[PDB]
Amino acid sequence: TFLRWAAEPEHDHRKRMGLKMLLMMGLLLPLVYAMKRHKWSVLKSRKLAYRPP
Amino acid sequence: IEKERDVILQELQENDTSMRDVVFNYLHATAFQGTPLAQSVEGPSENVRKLSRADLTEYLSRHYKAPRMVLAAAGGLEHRQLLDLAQKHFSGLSGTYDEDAVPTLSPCRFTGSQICHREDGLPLAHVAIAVEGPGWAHPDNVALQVANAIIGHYDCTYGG
Repeated sequence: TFLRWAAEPEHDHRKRMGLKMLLMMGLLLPLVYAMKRHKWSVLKSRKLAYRPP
Repeated sequence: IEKERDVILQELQENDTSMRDVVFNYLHATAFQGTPLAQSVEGPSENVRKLSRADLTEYLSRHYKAPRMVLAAAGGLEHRQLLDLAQKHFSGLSGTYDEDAVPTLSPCRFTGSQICHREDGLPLAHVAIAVEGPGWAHPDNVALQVANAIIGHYDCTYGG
């Protein structure tokens, strides 16, 4: 246990950032994914037709 | 009825070239989707072909009622002269109607949308953008007529 601290003293502080990340990334990913399918929504819903003379 | 049927189909072909009228008709189609206001005054060529005398007598016997109508004039006459003729002639109108013969107008659903009729063969590009308006009676119509007037209007013939 001591040596794992020696070779990786950042261990105990590593994960706390690992925790902060997944909570933020748990939020930003869907929200950004909404703005995407908000702006692209025009195109996923558009329609077309062909009215020659 | 059958003559003017052919005439009006000839008019639509002419109005197919009046690019200005097309845009507003496309415009109302999109602002006011799913409502009557999306319709044109002239309506589709189909109904023009698929119409009857009966459809009209229904339309006339329903809508043309004295309460919804107005006589009015202006110029070198007098009000009192107009009444003596209204009673003489217009006293015979159907001033009444059944319990639910006359419809009423609900508000219509504006919506935000775009219509892009691509035709590169034609040399110029008509455009029309707009939003939802107040209505007739809403008082802020006055202020907006100014705001439009600030922007004004232009053709390539104005010498300013």
